[PDB]
Amino acid sequence: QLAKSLAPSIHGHDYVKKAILCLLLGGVERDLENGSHIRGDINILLIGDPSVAKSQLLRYVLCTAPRAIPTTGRGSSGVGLTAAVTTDQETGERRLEAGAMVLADRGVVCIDEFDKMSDMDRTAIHEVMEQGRVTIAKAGIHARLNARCSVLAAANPVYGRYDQYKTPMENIGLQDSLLSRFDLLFIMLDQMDPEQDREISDHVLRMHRYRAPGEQDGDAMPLGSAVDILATDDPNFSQEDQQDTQIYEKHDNLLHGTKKKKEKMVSAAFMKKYIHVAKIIKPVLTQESATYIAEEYSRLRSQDSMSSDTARTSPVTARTLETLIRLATAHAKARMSKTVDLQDAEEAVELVQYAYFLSESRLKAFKVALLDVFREAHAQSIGMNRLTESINRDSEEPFSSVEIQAALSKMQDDNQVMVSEGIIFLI
Amino acid sequence: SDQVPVGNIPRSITVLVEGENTRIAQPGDHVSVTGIFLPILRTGFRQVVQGLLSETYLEAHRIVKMNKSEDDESGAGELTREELRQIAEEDFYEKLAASIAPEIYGHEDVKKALLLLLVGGVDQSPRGMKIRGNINICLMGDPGVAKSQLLSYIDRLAPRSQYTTGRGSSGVGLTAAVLRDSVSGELTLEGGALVLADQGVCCIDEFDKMAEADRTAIHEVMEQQTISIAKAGILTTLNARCSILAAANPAYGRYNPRRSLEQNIQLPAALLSRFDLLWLIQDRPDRDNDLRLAQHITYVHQHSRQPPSQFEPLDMKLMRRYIAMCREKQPMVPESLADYITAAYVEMRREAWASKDATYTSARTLLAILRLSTALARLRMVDVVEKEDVNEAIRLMEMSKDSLLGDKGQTARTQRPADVIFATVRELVSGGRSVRFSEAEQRCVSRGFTPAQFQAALDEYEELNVWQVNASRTRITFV
Repeated sequence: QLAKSLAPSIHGHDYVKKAILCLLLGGVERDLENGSHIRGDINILLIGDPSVAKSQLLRYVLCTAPRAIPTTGRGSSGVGLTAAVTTDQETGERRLEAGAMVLADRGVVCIDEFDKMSDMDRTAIHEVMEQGRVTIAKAGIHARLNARCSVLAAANPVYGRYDQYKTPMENIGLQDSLLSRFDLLFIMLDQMDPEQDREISDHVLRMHRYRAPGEQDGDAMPLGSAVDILATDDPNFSQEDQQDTQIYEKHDNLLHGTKKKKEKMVSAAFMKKYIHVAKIIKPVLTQESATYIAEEYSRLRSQDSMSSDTARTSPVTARTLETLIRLATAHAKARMSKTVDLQDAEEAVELVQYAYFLSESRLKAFKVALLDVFREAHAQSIGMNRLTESINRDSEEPFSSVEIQAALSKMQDDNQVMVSEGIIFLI
Repeated sequence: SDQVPVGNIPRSITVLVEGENTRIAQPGDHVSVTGIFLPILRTGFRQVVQGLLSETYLEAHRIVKMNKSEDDESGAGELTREELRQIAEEDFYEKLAASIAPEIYGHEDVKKALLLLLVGGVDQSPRGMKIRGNINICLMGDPGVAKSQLLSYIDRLAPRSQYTTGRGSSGVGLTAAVLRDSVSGELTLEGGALVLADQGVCCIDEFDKMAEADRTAIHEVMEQQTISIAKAGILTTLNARCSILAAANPAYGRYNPRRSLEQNIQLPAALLSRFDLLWLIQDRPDRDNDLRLAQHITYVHQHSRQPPSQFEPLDMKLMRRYIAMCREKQPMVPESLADYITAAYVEMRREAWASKDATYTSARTLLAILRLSTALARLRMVDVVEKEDVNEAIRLMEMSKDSLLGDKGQTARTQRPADVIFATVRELVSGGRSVRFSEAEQRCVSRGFTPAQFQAALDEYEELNVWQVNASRTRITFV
């Protein structure tokens, strides 16, 4: 419910809405001697065409986050989010500029155009998820800062126009120590094909009629600037605007979509009074969920070693393993449960794989296969270690070395498979 | 340094030095200044003082020299007597190896070399020159395989070790930071990781990412640990023995056989064989190791220490206070056991001579073997060395060189009950032809060969046409 209610008019992207929802909570701090979590923030990367739909997607995420800090290379200063020693002349005092993410403990910070700021921000982020604390050791200032927030990125390609005939690795324009910290990699494109123009026109007709009764096909959009001031100690919550904490509002069509008719909208006040409550829940990893992690980690790496065309922003190593544990503990915090449920483990399975990519009844069924391999498609070479190239088919059950050795006692007496040496191929 | 809370700002303080303390105190040491705090009366200068200018300062009375741990000039502190039997109640050591990185598990041989790092070797400078010392160790791995657990633990473990990484700041502020001091009219040059880590552990990640100028100064501060500064003017030599702990990274993250072993890491050959132990962290598709990785993390959500298995965690003033008492102990290698180390160096060159793709064995690795001989002799509170300190020293070297490849070097030999019998007959063929059958048995029964197996072994070769016997089987002659 909270995932589909995130983007109002923006429809689609099922795995994207269910991935950033757990990022709002931030997980839980790790209990160790150091006292800091090691990689506990999901780095969401959304790369697309330059200015076509990113102007509205980045605004629907910052508004829902109560502790959101804007970060844009064009409109906001880049040097100052970690350490900046600036001095004046009226006093002559050594001043240090701190970042806005230091005050916010465990939050979400949206960052726009990641490939535009200076290089001093590319090195300070290497200590956020690695150790967990942002230390200061510049200009003789030896101190430690607590800046543990979410690291988001929605940069644009350098040369623009993302192509669909090469590897997407050369389209983000990041260093080796930068793209290796991300998890998913969803690409949102926009094609001028007639099959997609009907879906975009569903929101264009609602935007033209959204104007005031008297500006139809005449005036423009009043939205452009933002003049916000501060007054006295007054609680501007229910006086001017009425945005109370409600579940479902009213059925609207101007800013909601077209196919969405059964689900309403959620006010911005409800998304701010629920994230801080879910942080108190501290679930414990159960036994039924720990075994599922060990059996899925061995099957994802064995099918990614031979890859080379794609799936290289995060190999199936310690990076993907830590994201599954942090996502399993954060998925249960937003469901009101003291323990981790069983369904909390299959959430990241469909997110990482889709973004990248004598013998019981076995001997009785083996006699039927002999009619099609010795009595039909003859080969005269089945048995011993050579049997492994034809025993697969569809039945599993791993065979042992003693079971495949005791089966060689027969066959010869029943005119099936003869014996020889290592790799047999007689009768 | 060790008396600050969580995030603060520096503050200067003026302390006057008079009496016998003058020309003794040097910048960098720790002192305890006590006295009063009263302003001064600036009345005399008719040029600088405009009106009153009642500045305040601090007056010193007695300065006591301290350091890092206790309040005296020492690298570390000491304990009492009842706390010594708790750590010296084992055969050698088994709870300290598991205390390193209690949150993760894996590669126990790598954690063993971390404890034998601050000990070093012999530092006496004999025959005018200065011998080598300080244990060196390099490690290659993608920064993300829980490397912070192996770095944050060793940072708080050593008393003189600051948390410094390859990134987070500029490369000219951690090994070559120049400060233009215009208040006195001098020119100094400091670092950040090798200028304040004397007789400690130098923590640094990503050894192969900085420029060539930052890797050139390591040629002299790693062998004999002598800081050489000579940039036209600054002519000084800083004394700061640092134990290098390199955390390099391969060119393809994990271990991927792409080319030669020397070209796999972007590092010149002058720094490859310079270290002592070369460990490597790889990954193999095995569900046995991954099963334990998903078990210890489960207990972290309940307990903030080690999981309830069989090992127990330690505190802080245990492994460092015990290792500091053996720093003055100088083990002596007798002339009888010294021949075993020289004979082992000859066999150590065979693995490097038949494989030029890996590291090479030269004079740089010769002095590294003698350095590890004192790392184990100081743990038993003795001043002599035994055979146990030699076999265990080369055990970590053979395990480190095998981890740099993709397999383990083993051997295969079948104990044939007739392989050494034919070699004994060869001693009589080169001496004569008509070898007597009764005379050839004078050497077979010396070692302990049963005569019953010799009768069944003659037909194994006579059937295949090797030699020939007579009717009485008393004459044997090599054809």
